Amino acid sequence: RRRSRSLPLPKRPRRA
Amino acid sequence: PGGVITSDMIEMIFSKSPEQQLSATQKFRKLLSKEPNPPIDEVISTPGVVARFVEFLKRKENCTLQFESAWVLTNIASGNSLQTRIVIQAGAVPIFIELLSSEFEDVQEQAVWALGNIAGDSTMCRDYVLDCNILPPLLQLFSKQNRLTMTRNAVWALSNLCRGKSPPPEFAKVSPCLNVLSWLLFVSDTDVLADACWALSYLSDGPNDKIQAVIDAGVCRRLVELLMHNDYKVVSPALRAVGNIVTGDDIQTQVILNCSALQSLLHLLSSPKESIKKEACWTISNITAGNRAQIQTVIDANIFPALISILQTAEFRTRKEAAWAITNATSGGSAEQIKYLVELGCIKPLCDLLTVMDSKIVQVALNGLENILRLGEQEAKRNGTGINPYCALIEEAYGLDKIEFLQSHENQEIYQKAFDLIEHYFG
Repeated sequence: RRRSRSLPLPKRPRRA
Repeated sequence: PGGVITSDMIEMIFSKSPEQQLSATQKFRKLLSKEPNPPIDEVISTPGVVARFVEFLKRKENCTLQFESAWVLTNIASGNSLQTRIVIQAGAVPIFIELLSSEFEDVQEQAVWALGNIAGDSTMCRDYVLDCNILPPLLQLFSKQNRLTMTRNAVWALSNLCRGKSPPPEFAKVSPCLNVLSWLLFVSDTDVLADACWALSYLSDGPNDKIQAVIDAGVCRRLVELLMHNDYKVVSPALRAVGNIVTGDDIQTQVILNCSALQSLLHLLSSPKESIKKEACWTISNITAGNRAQIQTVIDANIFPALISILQTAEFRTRKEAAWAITNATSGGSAEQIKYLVELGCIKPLCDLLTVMDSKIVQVALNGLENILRLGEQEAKRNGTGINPYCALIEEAYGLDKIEFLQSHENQEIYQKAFDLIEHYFG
């Protein structure tokens, strides 16, 4: 047997 | 509007002068640093402006300008696919890759950032970036263990390369990172450990030979030990990775069990965090779908009273997984083993499931009750008495009522099962 299960948002902006 | 980006910014960006080029670039960079909504669309909409930044990456004599430009492109390459495609179409990728090798640290860093954004945009962007040979010079970057921000960026970008099941990357294009990855597990930084577990979970998320490959880089022990980490950031992805590895055959799962994972999984079954308990339940269900000895190792870790308590007390997402964990054990267990489950009181919690909406769970619960009735039938003949010990016990938990009620359930297999069981085990 295998498989909610979600992930981090894939993109990241550089802030500041 | 339009003109919410300077007329002078275009003028400076396009000038002869390095000072003005940078000055404008900085304005761009700060405007794209804006938290609420940065002007991605406006920037993309002045038509030679992206390309200019991409050309500024080529200015090997200028650290600042290369850096600010990579920053600008990093941000355009954040959020959506259509704005990202502009950065790709101006050929920024081979340049950023070549910039992985710059003598400048800041540039090296920002470039890995931008490449992480681009790879994280889609499946085909991911493969497109692999195809441009990002790996060797990316992997090369971990060889300086001194600087932290760079290492974070890199593992981060790296997990973007491994991510995505539709289609998965070409494994051979991505499996060279297993070495670096296995040993980044012993590093100390939370973010670095987290991403290396993400990456390792994406790589373990497939067929048994891909799992094998993850097993052969020897991360299992670190991975099981990271189940005890104090920061959720590390525990979730580690839990996924261990969770993924135990989807393999019995041998592969044994490797996890040989690291004493169960004792840590038991702990996790009390997490404040529901997704953790849920994930730990699911991981367990895949261990109790193994051979008699694995089931028995789950018994001896004392896992089962926690599963039962979960079935009684938790969210339906969580309880689904506990329920599978318990029924799988009834399916692959010895008689002594199921007797142990009954003696623990697993009968009522299965019978309570019988009246929920999700039809599969009902099936799961019926499957487990069948298994138990079957052993009890097998017992009435070994000993003298022709009475099933588990009939009276299932009745007493109002299980008998639920099963008859289930004869008028709409689902075909449900009503059938309920019917055959009444007929086979009840009078």
